[PDB]
Amino acid sequence: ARIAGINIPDHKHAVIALTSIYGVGKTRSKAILAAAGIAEDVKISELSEGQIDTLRDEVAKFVVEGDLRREISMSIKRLMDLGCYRGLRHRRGLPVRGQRTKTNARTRKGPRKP
Amino acid sequence: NQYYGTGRRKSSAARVFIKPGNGKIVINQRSLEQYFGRETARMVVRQPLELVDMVEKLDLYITVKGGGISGQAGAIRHGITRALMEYDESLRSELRKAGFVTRDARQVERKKVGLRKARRRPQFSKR
Amino acid sequence: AKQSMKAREVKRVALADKYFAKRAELKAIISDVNDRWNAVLKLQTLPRDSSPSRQRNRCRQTGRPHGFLRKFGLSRIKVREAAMRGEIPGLKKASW
Amino acid sequence: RRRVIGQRKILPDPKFGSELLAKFVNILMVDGKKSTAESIVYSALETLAQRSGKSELEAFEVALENVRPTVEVKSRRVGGSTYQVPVEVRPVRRNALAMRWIVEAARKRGDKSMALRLANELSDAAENKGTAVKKREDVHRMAEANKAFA
Amino acid sequence: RIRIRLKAFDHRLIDQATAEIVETAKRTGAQVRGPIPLPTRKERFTVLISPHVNKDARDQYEIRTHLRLVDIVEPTEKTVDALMRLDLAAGVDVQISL
Amino acid sequence: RSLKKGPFIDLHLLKKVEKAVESGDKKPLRTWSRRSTIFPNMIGLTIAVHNGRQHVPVFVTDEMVGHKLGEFAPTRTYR
RNA sequence: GGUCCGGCCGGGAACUCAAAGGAGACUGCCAGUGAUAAACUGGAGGAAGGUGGGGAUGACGUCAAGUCAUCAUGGCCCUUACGACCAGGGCUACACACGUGCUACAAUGGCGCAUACAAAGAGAAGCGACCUCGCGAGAGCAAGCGGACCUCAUAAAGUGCGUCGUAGUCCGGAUUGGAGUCUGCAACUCGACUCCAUGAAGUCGGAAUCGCUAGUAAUCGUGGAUCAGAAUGCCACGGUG
RNA sequence: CGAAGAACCUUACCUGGUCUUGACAUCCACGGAAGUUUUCAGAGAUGAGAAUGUGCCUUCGGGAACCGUGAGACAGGUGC
Repeated sequence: ARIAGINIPDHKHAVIALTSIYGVGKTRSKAILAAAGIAEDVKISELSEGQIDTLRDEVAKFVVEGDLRREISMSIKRLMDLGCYRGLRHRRGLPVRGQRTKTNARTRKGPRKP
Repeated sequence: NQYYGTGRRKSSAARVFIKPGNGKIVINQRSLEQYFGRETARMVVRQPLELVDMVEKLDLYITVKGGGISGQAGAIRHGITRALMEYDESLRSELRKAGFVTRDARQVERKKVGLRKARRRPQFSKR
Repeated sequence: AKQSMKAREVKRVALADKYFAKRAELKAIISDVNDRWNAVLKLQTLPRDSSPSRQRNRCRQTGRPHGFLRKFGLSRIKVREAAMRGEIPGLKKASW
Repeated sequence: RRRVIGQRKILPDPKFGSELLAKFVNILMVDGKKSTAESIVYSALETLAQRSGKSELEAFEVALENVRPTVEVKSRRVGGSTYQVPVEVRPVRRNALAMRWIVEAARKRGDKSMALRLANELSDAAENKGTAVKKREDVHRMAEANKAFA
Repeated sequence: RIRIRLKAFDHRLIDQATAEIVETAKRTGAQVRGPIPLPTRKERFTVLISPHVNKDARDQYEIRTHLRLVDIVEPTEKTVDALMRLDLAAGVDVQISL
Repeated sequence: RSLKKGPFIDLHLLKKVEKAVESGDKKPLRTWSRRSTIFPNMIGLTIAVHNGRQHVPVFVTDEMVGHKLGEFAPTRTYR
């Protein structure tokens, strides 16, 4: 499928190899391994592009890491600001989830200090 | 012709029937070995009937209503004892002397409030 | 808050099937997120203080709302007496 | 405390009819789960006999001779400071307390498997080399010595 | 298997009751059950009638509270009519809802 | 985020935009129910908030779409 | 006795289950003990043994301790008042503790597919399967169930075959990229939880607050109500041990 | 902690809106059928409009079910 991105797996067997790719969803990997589909032991080089080229037209609209690590940060822009939903909390550069999580931003936005 | 019992131990809920000749141990439709296949107690159920030459004389049929294998090993003790208890009155002395009549009933006067041990009253050599 | 609000529960407590819970039985089923009709819901949420379910309740044998035990039917202070005429059949010497 | 009730009765091992091989495992258990701990102790005794090709379970003794003590030290401040006097352990105690030092040597031992942490330290224990035997010999260096200070 | 759940304040008054249903109803059909119990609530009951606030006088009574099961195989009116004609026993309950 | 399957409002607020959106060069609007979510028809004006120690002005420039009105109100001195 | 392999429905009362009324173990006769007292061991005989156990009644006396936040009420209470109606808000900051309560440091371990057995409890301001929709929290239809009938657990270990090689990782959910909803005027500078992407401390730390003696803390899990409802509290019995 | 739900929440308190028989409840006096429904304001308490409605006895007396406005007596709270 001519997989774009940054890294490659390093002589590890398929079922680690596939899952050590720097942004192809692990929990799903259990099943796509049979969709292309290939043996568990193969060290990924012997796939000769052609072996997963068998599913290529899917992959060209999937988030494989290149997207996930830069291009996905554009996605929020019509949802980004003060008003209703999802909101200005992201464009501010803050920790987005946890208990009083604005107060965790010490490191993220400058202060470091208590 | 036949003789019988039932048990209650950690946590089961088992019955047992003595039957005429051929000497086998049949739990519903399978053998002893299929039901305790690793379960290190397994000998204790056939032990007191192998004394009295079971092989041409008795036959043993079982069924179970909440398994419980670690506790079943004594529910069956008490049960198979109630069955032999009308086969031959002679062996009540063998079953007792071998512990095969005993059944769980005791705590050793244990804690209620704080103290460990709780029946025994203040003791002295002349207070 | 002692007696407070009773009058304003009373004034709409019996007709919630007429503010929604029968009024709904044709127009509001097409208005589900299961059935899609998006212009319809925005005219039935208007009833505000009488939208079912919402109920201030009434503690009755107690004169003021010091809770309400919805398993037993009495205030969070009353309990002692149940043990003394028959109301809580399970209340022996506590397990603690 | 006037009444005789002071020790557990337990039942014998499933194979050789011995409360010896039974108290071993029931010292080794530390977390509960018995019957698979009993099958892994049965795996210790086969890995044992790989050395020699016979009833090495007879040499179980010829290791246990070196792990059994005669003495133990308990609370005796009597004489205005620590005045020990161990007293000997009654005959029934000599080999259960030896199982106590076989299991503390096995815990961090380092051998491949836990079947082998026990079956190797028994092998050493017959060699007097052992870490269970070293703990006993410590007490003999200690309180059996301090016979002469009592 | 229509479960008529028979129930009386006392063992006295359900015994008097049930022994006629297992006779009367059974005469031509359905093998009619009547003795087989439910969790009979032999409890301890305490009411405050103390003529001032002082220690105790909460007279602890016992109770019987005893329920059984009348059971019939089919709605055979030429055997069963007789228990339904027993409507005149206004001092025992039956809960036939099934 | 618990605005759980789509938009809502302050109901009394947008009812009351209606002359201060009539040629937006005007002086501010004000709100006390700070929960306060708001329509993109507000674009071009000033809308201040009860923080609530004092009343601090938030600004409807060129982008408004994405979060409740609390995101700029300093409620007590954050150590 | 028939099987169309479901106690399916025929068919009879061993016995569990269910349980109403209840009912039986006493030094009871045997070995030794001593004063043929005293009672202590082992036992015949057992479902317990010398309160058999587990619940339980907790008298005067209870520390001048509480329940002075329903007490039941004497002495005395605020009354422009401590009397009663209503929408807002912010309690949680942090440099410091300090401990309760958590875990997370890899094999007496887990990781992956496969195999063997229980239940304490809850239920019409209910509980709700199969069965339709699934990345799933979460949508929906709809048989049912009033107390062995409906559903929540398909307790964890354990067993059998595969899989790492002692490895900051495959485990660490401390946490922060983006992605979702059941409720609501309402949770956001306030959550509670679902999908991926993650990766803070990590590596066995001493000084010394008392946990816990037996079926008793490790170990192996479940419920319940307050209540428009998220305690990590406690509370109670089970068992590999 | 008492809170087994300190953002409608059984309100401590920060604020404003309001009252001091309040919110609940009697003894006479003069009177009335009780309610369904919708529009617009107001943060809530509360404010300004519009339709449809009229029960049981029944001496047509007296009133009930059940809402008023005027009186004179007159209401309360963990305060320990």
